[PDB]
Amino acid sequence: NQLKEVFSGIKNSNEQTPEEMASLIADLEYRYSWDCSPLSMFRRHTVYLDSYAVINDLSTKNEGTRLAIKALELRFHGAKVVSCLAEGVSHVIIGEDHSRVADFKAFRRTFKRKFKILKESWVTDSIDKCELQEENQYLI
Amino acid sequence: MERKISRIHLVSEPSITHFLQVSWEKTLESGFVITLTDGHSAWTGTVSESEISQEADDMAMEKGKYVGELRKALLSVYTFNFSKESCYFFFEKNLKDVSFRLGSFNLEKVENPAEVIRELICYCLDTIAENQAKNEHLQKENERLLRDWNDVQGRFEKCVSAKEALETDLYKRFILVLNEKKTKIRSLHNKLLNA
Amino acid sequence: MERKISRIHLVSEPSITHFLQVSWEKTLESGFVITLTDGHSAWTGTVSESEISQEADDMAMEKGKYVGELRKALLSGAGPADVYTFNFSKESCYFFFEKNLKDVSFRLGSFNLEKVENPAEVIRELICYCLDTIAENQAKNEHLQKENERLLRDWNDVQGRFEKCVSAKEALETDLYKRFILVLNEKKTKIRSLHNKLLNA
Repeated sequence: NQLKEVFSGIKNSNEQTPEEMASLIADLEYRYSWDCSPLSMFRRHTVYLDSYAVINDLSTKNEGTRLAIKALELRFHGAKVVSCLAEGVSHVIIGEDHSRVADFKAFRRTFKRKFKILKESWVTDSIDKCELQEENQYLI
Repeated sequence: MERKISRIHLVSEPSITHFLQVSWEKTLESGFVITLTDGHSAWTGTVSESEISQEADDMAMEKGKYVGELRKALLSVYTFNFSKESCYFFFEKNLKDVSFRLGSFNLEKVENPAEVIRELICYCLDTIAENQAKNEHLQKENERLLRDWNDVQGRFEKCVSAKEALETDLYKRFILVLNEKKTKIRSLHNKLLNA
Repeated sequence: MERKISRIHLVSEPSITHFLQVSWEKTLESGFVITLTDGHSAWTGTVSESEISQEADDMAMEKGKYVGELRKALLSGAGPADVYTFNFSKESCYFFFEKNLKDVSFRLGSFNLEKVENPAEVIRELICYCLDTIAENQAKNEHLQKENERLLRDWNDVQGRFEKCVSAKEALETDLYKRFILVLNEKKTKIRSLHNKLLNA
């Protein structure tokens, strides 16, 4: 109970080494096991989202879909959401529009490390049960 | 008590349009009142359950695609022909270089063209009005759906932001408290080694 | 190009619905062609802009205001307080139409008509048009329903999830603080160990 107002009484709690932070968060997660919690069960997953009418065209956005909420959930559950399907991608999530699934499969053949293609319910089932449901039933 | 109207022609007079009126009770399968008109004379027929079902017994095949081909023909390749004096109407499903009969009615004309016309369009302009009213309604409904949708998004994000603040408040350098106990460990241990 | 058809009843024929069709180019003032029918026969007439000028000025009203009135009368723009009435003699092919206030009729205009030699042809045309019109609204309503469905789904989904998220946000902090205090007391164990050792030496 005591740390409640004690934190707020801290003199400018942005104290030391507060700027270069990219490597100094994962270490915090790695060192102190931030990663052993349901809100980070997507910490080590790459997700590319099919919210673009054209793959890797950042302004072919299909905003207003329920995929936008999935982006929130993934990030909030530790997924690192990427806007470009580069060689570092491990998952791609498909919504209702399957118009680009053939392109993803053809583009998948070029990759040294191959990403998985999943339906939406994988994360929702993963989130709603607070535990990672496995992708193989969500493939394609 | 349902009804449909469709523009048609007849090969007997290929150059002019015709209008087929069907009116049925709760199902086309339950029989119906058919009505044909060029716009000047009244022509009508009544074929009910027993004989409409006997239709797809006469050509031996399923009532399913039989009534489907009827509603593709009657309810908007099919060819329609009618003779006024014999009042015999028939239509046939035409395929690529083959043709097989689909249906035929021996109608009976009625006295009164004006009224059938009049009611027909009565119905029609009624129907549009119905349509637009429903459209207005559903429009209002789903726009409401949308702005709740968006406002929920907004409160989602404010909740998320509160979440993020709480996260930072305790970890990233708030655990410097643990680091302080760590420094006390180091100071005590080194003073132990030196004393 | 605007068309407008209107179901009417002549006083001469209470039981017969007559149908007033209007065609004009965005503007009833510029002139129009008119067609009346009763399902067995049809009639057609014509009126020009200058005819409307003369009518509106023998009124002694501003043209345009009388045009709005005409929009109310012939294009069914009449309101609940509006009671127009229509009179036509098929023998004389003379139409006129009036306005009912003060318990009295008040005639608006009057047209020279002529019986058409091909009633059935104008009839086919009108009703083909009408069929098209209805069908359009039908399709539109269908689509509208579909998206109504989609939105009603989405709303429930997001509401439930936002509630669950608020729940977890309230749940988090005690998890965190138990997680901390455990290790912290252990470090206090180490602290007391080393501190007693230092005080002893």
